[PDB]
Amino acid sequence: GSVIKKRRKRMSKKKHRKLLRRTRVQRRKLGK
Amino acid sequence: ARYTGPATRKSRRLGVDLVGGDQSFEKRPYPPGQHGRARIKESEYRQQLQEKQKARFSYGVMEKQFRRYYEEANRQPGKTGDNLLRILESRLDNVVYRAGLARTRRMARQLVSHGHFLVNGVKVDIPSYRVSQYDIIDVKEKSLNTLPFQIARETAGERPIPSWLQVVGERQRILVHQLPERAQIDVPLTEQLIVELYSK
Amino acid sequence: MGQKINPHGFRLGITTEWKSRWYADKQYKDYVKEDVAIRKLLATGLERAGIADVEIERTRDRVRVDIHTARPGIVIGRRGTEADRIRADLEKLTGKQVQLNILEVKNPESQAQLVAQGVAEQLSNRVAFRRAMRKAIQSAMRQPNVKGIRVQCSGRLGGAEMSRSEFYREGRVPLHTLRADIDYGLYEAKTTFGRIGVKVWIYKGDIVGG
Amino acid sequence: PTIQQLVRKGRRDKIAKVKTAALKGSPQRRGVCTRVYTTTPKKPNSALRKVARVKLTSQVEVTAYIPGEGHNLQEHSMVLVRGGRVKDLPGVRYKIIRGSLDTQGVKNRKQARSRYGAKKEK
Amino acid sequence: RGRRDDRGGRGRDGGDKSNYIERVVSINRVSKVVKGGRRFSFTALVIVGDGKGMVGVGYGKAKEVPAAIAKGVEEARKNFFRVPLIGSTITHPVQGEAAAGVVMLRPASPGTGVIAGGAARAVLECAGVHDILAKSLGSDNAINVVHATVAALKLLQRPEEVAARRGLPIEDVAPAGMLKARRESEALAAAAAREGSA
RNA sequence: CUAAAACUCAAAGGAAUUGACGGGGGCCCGCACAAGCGGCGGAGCAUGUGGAUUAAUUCGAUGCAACGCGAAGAACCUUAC
RNA sequence: AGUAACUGACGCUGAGGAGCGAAAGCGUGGGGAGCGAACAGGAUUAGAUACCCUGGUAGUCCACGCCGUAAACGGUGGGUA
RNA sequence: CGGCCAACUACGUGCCAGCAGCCGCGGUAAUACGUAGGGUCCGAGCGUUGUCCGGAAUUACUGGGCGUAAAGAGCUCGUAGGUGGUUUGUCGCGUUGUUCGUGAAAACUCACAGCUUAACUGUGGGCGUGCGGGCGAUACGGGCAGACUAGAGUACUGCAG
Ligand SMILES: [Mg+2]
Ligand SMILES: [Mg+2]
Ligand SMILES: [Mg+2]
Ligand SMILES: [Mg+2]
Ligand SMILES: [Mg+2]
Ligand SMILES: [Mg+2]
Ligand SMILES: [Mg+2]
Ligand SMILES: [Mg+2]
Ligand SMILES: [Mg+2]
Ligand SMILES: [Mg+2]
Ligand SMILES: [Mg+2]
Repeated sequence: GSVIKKRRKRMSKKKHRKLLRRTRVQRRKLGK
Repeated sequence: ARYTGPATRKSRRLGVDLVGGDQSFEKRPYPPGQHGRARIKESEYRQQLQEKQKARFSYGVMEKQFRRYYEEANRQPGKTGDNLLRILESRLDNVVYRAGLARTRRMARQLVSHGHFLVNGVKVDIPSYRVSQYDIIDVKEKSLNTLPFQIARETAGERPIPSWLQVVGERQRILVHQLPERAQIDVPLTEQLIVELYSK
Repeated sequence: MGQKINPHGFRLGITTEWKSRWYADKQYKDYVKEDVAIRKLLATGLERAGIADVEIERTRDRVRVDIHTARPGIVIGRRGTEADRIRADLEKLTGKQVQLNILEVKNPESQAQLVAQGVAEQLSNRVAFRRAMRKAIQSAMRQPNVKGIRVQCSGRLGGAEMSRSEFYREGRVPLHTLRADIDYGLYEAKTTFGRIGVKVWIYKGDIVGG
Repeated sequence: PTIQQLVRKGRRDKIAKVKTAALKGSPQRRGVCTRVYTTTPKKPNSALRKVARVKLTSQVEVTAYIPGEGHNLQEHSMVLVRGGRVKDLPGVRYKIIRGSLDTQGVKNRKQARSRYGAKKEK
Repeated sequence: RGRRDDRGGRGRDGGDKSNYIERVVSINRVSKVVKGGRRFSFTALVIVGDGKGMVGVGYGKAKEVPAAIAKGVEEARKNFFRVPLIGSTITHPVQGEAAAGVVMLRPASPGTGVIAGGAARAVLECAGVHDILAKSLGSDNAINVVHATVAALKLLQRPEEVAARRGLPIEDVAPAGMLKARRESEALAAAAAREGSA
């Protein structure tokens, strides 16, 4: 089909990965 | 509750004569109200509801009673329309109105509610009394020697007595042989539309 | 609707004639004044009676009117009640006499102005404008020595709000051709909602008329 | 398809989709009223809807709209909240009944006669 | 649709034979985009048929509602359709499948009454059925439902026809009740014919 | 990887049909581009418009397609301020 | 594929499970020509932390192991007449 | 009382006050708001709230699909399961027919009867979709005892990569 849903999923995954990269250090400090 | 408004209004709104003998209907065939010349869109549901409303306003029956009659007709093994027409014509008010002892359906209902008959020698004051086969409808002397009953029995020239009703003489003892049928009733309006409406 | 020029207004000196054919030095003003006054006076009457053209000519201090009525009998009723009445009205409104002389048309369906008047009356009589235009086109094309027709009823059709301009035509109606002898009719109908325009074109034949 | 799969596991309902958190299905409830103010509907309809935060007796806090023209209730009043639906107001799913405990009916009303708590005039 | 029951001063207004039960399903405006502005049109879904059972659907397209209705009527008259019947009901239960319209039709006893959607009830009333059941399962449309009804009616077959196709006489294909109903319908038709001729 | 809940929306999607467009392509025109001529834009005069006053600066046109337009006649009149 | 001999139903799928599994990334010991994440500058842009240019650390390669992710698209499961 | 859905005329409110279940209606000329009438539905009930179902084929066994609407696991091996070629005999677990007892009373319905009709009530049946025992049937699903190659796997001679 079109690429609207694909672009939405890409944006969501990119924001999730950015949040993960930001909170990586905190998650590691909590899981150490 | 019993209807009290004018019957000519409903007759003109529906487009058919409900009382039979009337001149206002034929003089003003258009629906009543400020808007009687407006073109109304043809609708199957509209016509189906108008048929049931005509039947109701002509037979003087409530909506719950009509629904119960339709349910009993559908429950019966026969056909819905004919069964409903039969159970509606078997009423004592319409029976005595068609037998010639009354001029209008309203007058027949009033008389049968005032307790002026004797079903099998027992008093009755319910217009919804459904007669049966070989049933006898008598009249007490107090209501027989009165003015309205005398006029009703002497003016027996409006319509002929059907095959399922008979007058056995001057006593106005209404006798029924069997239940009515489609050909014996000969109702102007049909019943298929009312059946299709109530079967929604 | 469109920028098409009036064929009569364009060929007023080539093919079509003029409704006011006279000349006067410094008195043309009063002449046209009396002309438009007579026109406004006869508007309602001759519109209810059916009018096609009012040709007015000026003579030595008198007038010469020629009105083309379609339905004779409404304006010409009893001799001394309607015709003489309107004549006396015109005379007392103007500063001279009026030797009114009516001329009957040969076919109401062949005149554009009469077709426009009829279709406007039909539309105002609360009827279907489409059917009215169709029947008018049929009447005007039932071999009244014609070859083409084009009727248009613009404005608020059907008492609505949108300015619907139904373009209805039949036959051959060329506007760029000069050798056309096409008759034109412009009418303004008054309804309970506003104004309506009626533009008619009747291409009779390809007569030179030189 | 795959009657074996159907017998193994599958063919279950989707969800109950509770309409409103009626707290055991109470059609009409009461509570305390607070901050009777005005809200703005969406862009297709510009108006001022009179709403108020109602703390019902079921340990819940919602926002109810007062239908009608003139509202008589105010801070610390006894109202009758019922389940409604307002499309123009995003997030409002409750209304108030006028003329139940402390609310007053609308003035100059002889057509509705059922909602807004309109009485019969003599 | 308006100003049709008039009385013109012309010779004839359209009074002729072929008084079939014409019925319109729905009429919706169709728009087309061009270089400046939009052009509107009208599509009419008409169904014309005789009370005997011969039905026919049409699809008129024009720029006016009356013209579209007339085009649909002409298309229906040009493309007819035959339908079998047993007295007043359908022959056997069927399930027609159009592109997306799946219309299931079932018989019924005399006096039940037709029950179907908008377009289905319209086409069935235009046909010679009075007491049957029908249901359109999806596609939420009218043209597709009409086509599905047409396909269902086409999938039907007469009793004598199927008997002659399978190579067997009567009483070996039709049930006893269906045969009795067919005999009653034939008797009623013969009575109507003789009472109309005499 | 297993995987929801609250909240929100009256849609979100799939195919094709007609307009608009591609700094997409192909076939062609307009003193349109190129060469030339005479200019506006540089200064004074004439008005019109924008903007500011005003007892009133009547009213408008808001590009191309309004701005030597309505003024093809403003001391009273025209003029509606 | 051919011979068609051999047992004569031993045929197909498969919940969990097991194996393989594009590129990218990590550990160990090497190597690293070219290309090339990040990084430096040169240039346009009002702003270029990018498209363009110049050098280049990981990566791209080898052996031992790991996560099991792709438009892993024929977006179309395996088997039968 | 705009279309769904049985039913319109005028005054005041003209982004306001409001109406409303979905579409959704008002920015001076609202059949969509209030008010006056007129029409429609019902009638001692009428509209609303909360709940369950039909429509919604909208958990599709009766009743859908998985290329582009939601969807073939990225691909293979395999446990339990599902399932299975032709044919002879045999058991009859499934299936089918019959018969006995139950499936309470009660409930729905067919017929009759009473309370003036009806609601309501009583009587004779169907139903109480099943279950427990006996017998019959063997084509089919199932088990056991046999046979065979069209499926399955192996053998010998060549073949592309
Ligand atoms: Mg300049
Ligand atoms: Mg302007
Ligand atoms: Mg100019
Ligand atoms: Mg002055
Ligand atoms: Mg697995
Ligand atoms: Mg690698
Ligand atoms: Mg490494
Ligand atoms: Mg580089
Ligand atoms: Mg795959
Ligand atoms: Mg087998
Ligand atoms: Mg029992």
